[PDB]
Amino acid sequence: ETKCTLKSFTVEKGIYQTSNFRVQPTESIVRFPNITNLCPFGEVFNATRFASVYAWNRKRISNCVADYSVLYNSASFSTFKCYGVSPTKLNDLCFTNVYADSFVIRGDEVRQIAPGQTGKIADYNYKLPDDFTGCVIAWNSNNLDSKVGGNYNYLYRLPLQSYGFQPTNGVGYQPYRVVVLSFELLHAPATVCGPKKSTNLVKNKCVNFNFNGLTGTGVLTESNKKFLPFQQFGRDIADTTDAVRDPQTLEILDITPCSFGGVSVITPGTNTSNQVAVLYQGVNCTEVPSNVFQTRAGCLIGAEHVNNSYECDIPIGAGICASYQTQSIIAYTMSLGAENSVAYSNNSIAIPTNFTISVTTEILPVSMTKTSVDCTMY
Amino acid sequence: ICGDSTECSNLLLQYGSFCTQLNRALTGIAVEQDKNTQEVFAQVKQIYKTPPIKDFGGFNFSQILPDPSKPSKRSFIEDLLFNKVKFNGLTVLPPLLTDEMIAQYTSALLAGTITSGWTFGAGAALQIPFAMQMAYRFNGIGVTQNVLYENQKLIANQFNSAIGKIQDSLSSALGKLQDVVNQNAQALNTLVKQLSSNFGAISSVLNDILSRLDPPEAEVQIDRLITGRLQSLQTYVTQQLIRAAEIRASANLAATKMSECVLGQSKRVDFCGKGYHLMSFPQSAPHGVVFLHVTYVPAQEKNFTTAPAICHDGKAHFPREGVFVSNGTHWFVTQRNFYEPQIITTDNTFVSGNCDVVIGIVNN
Amino acid sequence: ICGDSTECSNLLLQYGSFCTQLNRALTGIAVEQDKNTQEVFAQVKQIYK
Amino acid sequence: EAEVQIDRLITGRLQSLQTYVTQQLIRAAEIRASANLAATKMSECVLGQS
Amino acid sequence: EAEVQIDRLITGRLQSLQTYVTQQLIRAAEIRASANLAATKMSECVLGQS
Amino acid sequence: AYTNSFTRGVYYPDKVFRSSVLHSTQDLFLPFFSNVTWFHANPVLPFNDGVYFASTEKSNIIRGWIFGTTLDSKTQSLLIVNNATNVVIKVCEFQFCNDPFLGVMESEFRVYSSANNCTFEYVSKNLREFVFKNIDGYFKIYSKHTPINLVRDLPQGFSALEPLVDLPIGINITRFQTLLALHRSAYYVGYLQPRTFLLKYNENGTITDAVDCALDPLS
Ligand SMILES: *[C@@H]1O[C@H](CO)[C@@H](O[C@@H]2O[C@H](CO)[C@@H](O)[C@H](O)[C@H]2NC(C)=O)[C@H](O)[C@H]1NC(C)=O
Ligand SMILES: *[C@@H]1O[C@H](CO)[C@@H](O[C@@H]2O[C@H](CO)[C@@H](O)[C@H](O)[C@H]2NC(C)=O)[C@H](O)[C@H]1NC(C)=O
Ligand SMILES: *[C@@H]1O[C@H](CO)[C@@H](O[C@@H]2O[C@H](CO)[C@@H](O)[C@H](O)[C@H]2NC(C)=O)[C@H](O)[C@H]1NC(C)=O
Ligand SMILES: *[C@@H]1O[C@H](CO)[C@@H](O[C@@H]2O[C@H](CO)[C@@H](O)[C@H](O)[C@H]2NC(C)=O)[C@H](O)[C@H]1NC(C)=O
Ligand SMILES: *[C@@H]1O[C@H](CO)[C@@H](O[C@@H]2O[C@H](CO)[C@@H](O)[C@H](O)[C@H]2NC(C)=O)[C@H](O)[C@H]1NC(C)=O
Ligand SMILES: *[C@@H]1O[C@H](CO)[C@@H](O[C@@H]2O[C@H](CO)[C@@H](O)[C@H](O)[C@H]2NC(C)=O)[C@H](O)[C@H]1NC(C)=O
Ligand SMILES: *[C@@H]1O[C@H](CO)[C@@H](O)[C@H](O)[C@H]1NC(C)=O
Ligand SMILES: *[C@@H]1O[C@H](CO)[C@@H](O)[C@H](O)[C@H]1NC(C)=O
Ligand SMILES: *[C@@H]1O[C@H](CO)[C@@H](O)[C@H](O)[C@H]1NC(C)=O
Ligand SMILES: *[C@@H]1O[C@H](CO)[C@@H](O)[C@H](O)[C@H]1NC(C)=O
Ligand SMILES: *[C@@H]1O[C@H](CO)[C@@H](O)[C@H](O)[C@H]1NC(C)=O
Ligand SMILES: *[C@@H]1O[C@H](CO)[C@@H](O)[C@H](O)[C@H]1NC(C)=O
Ligand SMILES: *[C@@H]1O[C@H](CO)[C@@H](O)[C@H](O)[C@H]1NC(C)=O
Ligand SMILES: *[C@@H]1O[C@H](CO)[C@@H](O)[C@H](O)[C@H]1NC(C)=O
Ligand SMILES: *[C@@H]1O[C@H](CO)[C@@H](O)[C@H](O)[C@H]1NC(C)=O
Repeated sequence: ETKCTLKSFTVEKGIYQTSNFRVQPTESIVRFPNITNLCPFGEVFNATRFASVYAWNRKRISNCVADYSVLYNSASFSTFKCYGVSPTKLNDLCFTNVYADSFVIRGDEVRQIAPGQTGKIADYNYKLPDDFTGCVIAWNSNNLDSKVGGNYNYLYRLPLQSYGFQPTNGVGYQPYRVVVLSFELLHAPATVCGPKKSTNLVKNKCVNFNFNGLTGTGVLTESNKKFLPFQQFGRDIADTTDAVRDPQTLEILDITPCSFGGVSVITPGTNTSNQVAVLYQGVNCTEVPSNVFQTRAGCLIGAEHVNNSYECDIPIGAGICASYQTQSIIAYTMSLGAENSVAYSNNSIAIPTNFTISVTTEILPVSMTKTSVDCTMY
Repeated sequence: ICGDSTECSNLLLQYGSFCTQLNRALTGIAVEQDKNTQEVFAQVKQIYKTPPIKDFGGFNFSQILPDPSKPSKRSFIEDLLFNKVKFNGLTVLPPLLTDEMIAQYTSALLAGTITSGWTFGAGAALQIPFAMQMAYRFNGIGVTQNVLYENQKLIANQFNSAIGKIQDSLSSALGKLQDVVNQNAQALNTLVKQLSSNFGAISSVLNDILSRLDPPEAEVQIDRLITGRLQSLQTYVTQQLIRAAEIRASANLAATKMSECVLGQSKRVDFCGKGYHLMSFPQSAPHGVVFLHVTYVPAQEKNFTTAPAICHDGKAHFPREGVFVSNGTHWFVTQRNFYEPQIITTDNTFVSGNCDVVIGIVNN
Repeated sequence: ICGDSTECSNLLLQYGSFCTQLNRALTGIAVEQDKNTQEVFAQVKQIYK
Repeated sequence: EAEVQIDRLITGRLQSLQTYVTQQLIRAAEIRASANLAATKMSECVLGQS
Repeated sequence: EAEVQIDRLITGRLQSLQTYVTQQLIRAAEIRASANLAATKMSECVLGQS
Repeated sequence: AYTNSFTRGVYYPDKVFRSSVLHSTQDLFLPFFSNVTWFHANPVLPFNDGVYFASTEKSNIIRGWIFGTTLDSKTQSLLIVNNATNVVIKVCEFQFCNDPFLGVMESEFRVYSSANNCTFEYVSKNLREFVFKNIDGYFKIYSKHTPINLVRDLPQGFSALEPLVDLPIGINITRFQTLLALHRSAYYVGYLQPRTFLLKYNENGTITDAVDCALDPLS
C-alpha cells in the first residue's frame, strides 16, 4: 500500500500516510411511531364531485400511515410527476403535514401545474411555488364531468368564464381532474410516515440508524442530558445532531461519532528490509481490528518498546521515535544528548592549551527553474 | 466532501487529483513545524546541569532555574507563561518534541550560560566564576573591570530586583502567542461551518438528496455541493500556506536571537534589548520562546567642558582611550561611558604633531 | 458582486461565509500597514531639536 | 430562468475577488519583509555604527 | 451541445492552472528569502570577518 | 396609557435542545424597550403580525381571546375560552356580541349567539405572558406563567416563553379581542417585527439572556 501510494517500487526511509481507518458499522435500526391510523385517500381520489379551478379545495392530511405505492402503481393516472422527491422513495420518508389540493381543468392545461409556468391557470387561478416539494397527479375524467349540451358548472378566472364541456370534444378539451400533494416540513416533532416496514433498536455498537427521518451512523448511548421536553433532539455546537429522542419510549440518546483516523506505515527502507510497522493515529489500541503499544500519538503495531534512549531516527510523535535496530523495529523516547556537569566553583577557570582549524560546509538555494505556460494553449 | 457515501465519492473521482495535492500541502506544512522548533531549541550538544551549591557572586537565578516540585520540571516563570495562554475528516497531530523536552533544552542552555559564559557555543564548555564573566561583558561594552568589581553588590541587587519585577508584571502580555492560536481556531471553525451551506442545492445533507430525488436528478444537486466544498477546502489550504510562511520567518528570527543573544554578546543596536547588551536568558512558552534581555543603561549625567587635544612643550597630545574633561579649573581623562577622572600623563596620552593645526587645543 | 439588485443578495446568501473571510483578510492587511510605519519611524522617545 | 444566469455571474465575480485578495496577501508579506529590513537599518545604521 | 460540455472542461482546467500559479508564487517567495540570506553571507562571511 | 417593556417576549424559536451557545436567530420578536399599550378594567385590536400579551391578577378576569378577520359569520374565526372548568378551543363561524363577555348563580357566556359549521373543536399575584403567531395555516401559541410579587403592574426581568400549542387551521386573521368576567356579586398588547437576536443558552438548555442587535451601536 505504501508502494502504491508513492507510485514506486523502492521506498526510502520515512513515514508515510497510506490510508484511513473507518470503524465500519453493523446492524441497522428503524424507529417509527406506534403505527396504526391508516390513510383513506379514497375520499380525495374517489370523490363524486370535484372542485372548481378558481376555488380549489384544500384537505390537510395529517398523522396517518400513507402508502404512496397504491398511488404510484395504479396505472390509472395519466400524469404523475414528483418534484422535490422521486416517487419510489415516498414510502420511506416522514414529514409534518401533507396537503392535498383538488380541482378540474382542461386537458392541455395540465402543463401549467408545475413550478415556474405562466398562463391563465398558473397566473391567476392556482400558483405553485418555485421550490415545490410534492407531486402532481392527473387523470382524464371525460365520462364523469362532461355532459351533453355542455356542463357549464366548471368556471375559471380569466371575471369568470365557464368551460362548456361536451362529450364529443377532442382530447385536450376534455376535463381532467388534478390532485396536487404538497409535503411540508415546519418544525414539529414528527408526523405521517410510510409503511415503516417493521423496526428494532439497540445500543453501544457503531450502527446505521434512522429515527423517523434522521438518517445517520454512530454509537448510541443513554443520553443523560438535561434535554427538556417539547423537543425532539438537540444539535449542540457546530450544529450537529449529537442527540435524539426515541419516538416510542421518548428517551434521549447521544450519538457520538464512530472511531476513525489515519494510518501510517513505518519502514526502514526496502533496501534494508521488508518488515513494517503501522501507526493508527489517535485511535485507542483496543478497537484496531505480537507487539501492540499505546502512544500519545495512536496505536503502534509491529514494533517493540525498549527502555533505552537513542537519537531520534524516524519520528513518531509526542517524544517517541522508531528505529530498525534490535533485525526488527522498536519504539523509545528519543534522547536529547549526553549529560554534563560543569565543574563550577568561584575560583576555578579552564583555559585551552591548543586549538584545531575546522572547515565546514553550508548549502543554500539561490534560484529555481523559469517556466512559462501559455494559458490558452493549455 | 462526501462523508462516507459512495454516490458522492464516485462523482469526486471526476475531479482528478485535487485532493492529493491538498494533503501534500498540509503534510509539507506539518513537517516544517517540527523543523521550526528543532532549530530554535536544539542549539546544544550536551545537556548541562547546574551545580548543587549555587553561589554566583550575589546574583540569584532561582525564578528561572528549573523547579523539581513543579509540573514538567519547569521554572517558576515558565509556569506563569503556560497559565496565561475528533470530527469529520479533521485531525490534529502532536508535536515531535513534548513540552518536557523543550523545558529540558532551555535549562541546558541556561546552565551553560550561567556557568561557562559564551564558551560552550564555540566548543567545549569552560567554567569561569560568574563575576569574572560579568567583568568580561562589561569590557565588551567599553567599561573597565574595576567598575564591576567595586560595584558588585549594587549591580547584583539591581539585577535581583529587576528579575523580581518580570514576575509581577506577568503574574498580574502574551498577545503575539494568543493571536496565532486564535487565527487557527477561527479558520478551523469557518471550515466546519461551511458543511451546512447549500451553494444552490435543495439541502445540505446527502441523505436528503439521496431520499427525495432519483439518481439522474441527484447528480446535478450533488455536484453543486461538491464544487462548493472543494472551493472551501482549497481556500483553507491556501491561507494556511500564507500563515505558515509568516510563522517560519518568526522562528528564523528566534533562532538567530538564540545564537547571537544567548550564546554570545551582541554589538548590534537594539537587537537584544534596549541599552547595551550584557546577556540574555531563554524561557519556553506554549508555541514560542521568551527572551529575558539584561542590558546596561547609563544614568545621572553631568556636563563638563572638553577639548580635542592638549598642547604641551609645543606638542599635541590625544587620549589613548578616553576624553579630556575639565571640572572648571582642572583637566582630567575619563573613559567615555563612566565618570572616573585621572591625571593626564604620558601613559594615557600619545603625541602627534605640533599644536597649531588642531582647532580647539588647550594649554595644560 | 450583486450591487444594488436584490435577487442577487438572496442567492449569494447561499454561499456561507465567503465574504466575511475576504473582509477579514483585507482588514488584517490594512492594520499591518500602520504597524510597518510605526516600526520604522517611531523609534525615538523624545522629539529632539 | 434568470436565477440560472445570475448564479453564473455570481460565480465569476466571486472568483475574481478571491484572486484579488490572495494576491494582496502575497504582496503584503513582501512589503512586510522590506519594512523589517528598514527597521533594522534604522536601528543599526542611524542609531549606531555598524 | 458541444458548448455545454466544453464549458465544464474550461472550468476545470482554469482552476488547475490557478492552483499551480498560486503555489508557484508562494514558493518563489521562499526562494527569495534564501537568496537574500545567501547574499548577506557572501558580504559578511567572504568579504569580511564576522 | 402606554408603558415600556424592558426585555420581554422571548420565545424558543423551535425544538432542538441546546446549551451554552450564543446562538443567533432571525425571526419575529418584540423589540427591546418597546411601546406597549396599557388597558384597564375591551376593544377590537389589530393582529398584523403576531402579538405579545401579558396580564396580571390573582382572580381570573382574563378568560381567553377571540380571533379572526370579521369576528362574525360570513367568515371563519377562532375562539379560545376558559370557564371555571378548563380551556375550550373552538373553530366555527360565529355571531359575536360586539361587547362579548361572561358573567359571574355564576352564570355567564354572553359571548356569541351562533356556532355554525364548526371545523375544529376541543374541550377538557400572577403574570401570564403569551405570544400568538399565525404562519402557513398553523396558529402557534407560546406562553409562560411567572409569579409577580406585585398585583397588577408590568415588572422587569428576563423569562423565555415555551411553546404550548399548534393548530393546523388555515384560518385568516386580521383582528382579535379579549374576554373578561364581569362584576355581579390590567393587560398589555405588543406587536412583533422581524428582528435578529443573540440568545445565550444555559448548560441545561434554557435561554437565560439575549441581545437585540438593532437597539444601539453596542448591541
Ligand atoms: C377508488 O375506489 C375504487 C373502488 O373501490 C378503486 O378501484 C379499484 O382499483 C383496483 C386497482 O386498479 C381494482 O383492482 C379494483 O377492481 C377497483 N375497484 C373496483 C370496485 O373495481 C380505486 O383504486 C380507488 N382509488 C384510489 C386512488 O384508491
Ligand atoms: C407504543 O406502543 C408500545 C406497545 O405497543 C408501548 O410500549 C409500552 O410502554 C409502557 C411504558 O410506559 C410499558 O409499560 C408497556 O408494557 C409497553 N407495551 C409493550 C407491549 O411493550 C409504547 O409506550 C407506545 N408508545 C408511547 C409513546 O407510549
Ligand atoms: C533568591 O530569591 C528568592 C526569592 O524569589 C529567595 O527565595 C524566597 O525567599 C523568601 C524570603 O526569605 C522566602 O519566604 C521564600 O520561601 C523563598 N523561596 C521561594 C519563594 O521559593 C531565595 O532565598 C533567594 N536566594 C538566595 C540565595 O538568597
Ligand atoms: C548642561 O548644561 C546646560 C546648559 O545650562 C543645561 O541645559 C539648560 O538647563 C536649564 C535648566 O534645566 C534650561 O532652562 C535651559 O533651557 C537648558 N539649555 C540651555 C541653557 O541651552 C543642562 O541642564 C546641563 N545638564 C546637566 C546634566 O547638568
Ligand atoms: C576640580 O577638582 C579638583 C580635584 O583635583 C579640585 O581641587 C582640589 O580640591 C580639593 C578639595 O576642594 C583640595 O583639597 C585640593 O587642594 C584641590 N587641588 C588639588 C590639586 O587637588 C577643584 O576644587 C575642583 N574644581 C571644581 C570647580 O570643582
Ligand atoms: C598656549 O601656550 C603658548 C606657549 O606658552 C602660547 O603662545 C604664546 O602666546 C603669546 C600670546 O599670544 C605670544 O606672545 C607668544 O609669542 C606665544 N608663544 C609661542 C611660542 O607661540 C599660546 O598663546 C597659549 N594659548 C593660549 C590660548 O593662551
Ligand atoms: C542500497 O543498496 C545498495 C546495493 O544493493 C547498497 O550498496 C547500499 O548500501 C544500500 N543502502 C542502504 C541505506 O542500505
Ligand atoms: C482505551 O479504552 C480502555 C477501556 O476503557 C481504557 O482503559 C484506556 O485508557 C483507553 N485508552 C487510552 C489511551 O486512554
Ligand atoms: C522499563 O523500566 C521500568 C522501570 O519502572 C520497568 O518497570 C519496565 O518493566 C521496563 N521495561 C522493560 C521492557 O523491561
Ligand atoms: C567655538 O565657538 C566660539 C563662539 O562662541 C568661538 O569663539 C570659538 O573659536 C569656537 N571654538 C571651536 C573649537 O570651534
Ligand atoms: C408611544 O407612542 C405614542 C404615540 O403618540 C406616544 O405618544 C408615546 O409617548 C409613546 N410612548 C413611549 C414610551 O415612547
Ligand atoms: C365550559 O364551557 C364549555 C364551552 O362550550 C362547555 O362545553 C362546558 O360544558 C362548560 N363547563 C361546564 C361545567 O358546563
Ligand atoms: C356554512 O353554514 C351555512 C349556513 O348554515 C351553510 O349555508 C353552508 O353550506 C355551510 N358551509 C358548508 C361548507 O356547508
Ligand atoms: C386571506 O386573505 C387574503 C386577502 O388578501 C386572501 O388572498 C387569502 O386567500 C386568504 N387566505 C386563504 C388561506 O384563503
Ligand atoms: C440546571 O442548571 C443548574 C444551573 O445551571 C444546575 O445546577 C443544574 O444541575 C441543572 N439541572 C437540573 C436543575 O436538573
